[PDB]
Amino acid sequence: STDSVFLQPWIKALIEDNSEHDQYHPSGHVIPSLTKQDLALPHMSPTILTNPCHFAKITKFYNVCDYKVYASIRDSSHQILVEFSQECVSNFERTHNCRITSETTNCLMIIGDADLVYVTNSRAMSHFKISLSNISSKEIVPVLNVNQATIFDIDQVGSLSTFPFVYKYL
Repeated sequence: STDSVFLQPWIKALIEDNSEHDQYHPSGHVIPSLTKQDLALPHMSPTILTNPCHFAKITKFYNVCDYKVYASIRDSSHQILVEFSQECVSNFERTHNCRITSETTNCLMIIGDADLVYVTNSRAMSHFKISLSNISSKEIVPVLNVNQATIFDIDQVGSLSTFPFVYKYL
């Protein structure tokens, strides 16, 4: 099923339960690893369907650096920045024959093999190309690092509004 009924809040709870940025592993994975088969047919994979954590929406992308894509995603609740590893990019391209920023800001995406890591202002400035001072209340904010990703035009997504959520209520 491609129904969006499987899109439930998880980002908010995830960052709240892992607010200990000094204790949580920098590369601590937050969701199960997905396969190329899962990325091929995520709407046919119960592992994904029954786990809202795998569901995400793209609101806007920033840039690409070091063969990694830097964008912003959210869910039914709050919004958080996401970095796509070189592995993620390569696999995505093989699957979809396109880039992760190829008109995906109104599409519905699925993440896999992702971990949670906290970054500073200068980091988000140098990586995501955006200072946190304008999009956060704190100098240190959580970011999602995704190794498996696949995007399908299922659910139309709104644009990136000018207001932080996860970085505002951290």
